[PDB]
Amino acid sequence: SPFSIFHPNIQAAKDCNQVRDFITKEVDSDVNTAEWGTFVAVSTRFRVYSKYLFLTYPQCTLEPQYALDSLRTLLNKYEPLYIAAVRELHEDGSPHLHVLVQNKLRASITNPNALNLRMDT
DNA sequence: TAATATTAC
Ligand SMILES: [Mn+2]
Repeated sequence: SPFSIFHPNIQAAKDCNQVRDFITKEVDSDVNTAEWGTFVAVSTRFRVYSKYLFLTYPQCTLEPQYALDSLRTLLNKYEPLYIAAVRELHEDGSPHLHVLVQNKLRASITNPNALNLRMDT
């Protein structure tokens, strides 16, 4: 529906490598992927406190590139280093997004709606 | 976890 607000599941990513593999798992992920930055080689009430975020926007028609661009700005204070946003389909064929964000600084997310996004149509 | 939802290492 027009001008829907999209709320993500926000998690601190436990293993960025596994998350990136997981969100690029589909054979056609290449044309459904937006990327920015350089991948960080990581060394091994609501609150998330991490440099590494794994976001899932269910039932979400946002273009990966525009989700990425807007998350870069919403997370700007934490100095994003790498973002990958990928569209996949639910079983019923409707789209959703997954995003991996790697920041320089640890983000303290206490508002669960902080990464909500509205689509411009 | 909240708070979208069946998608989420
Ligand atoms: Mn998926």
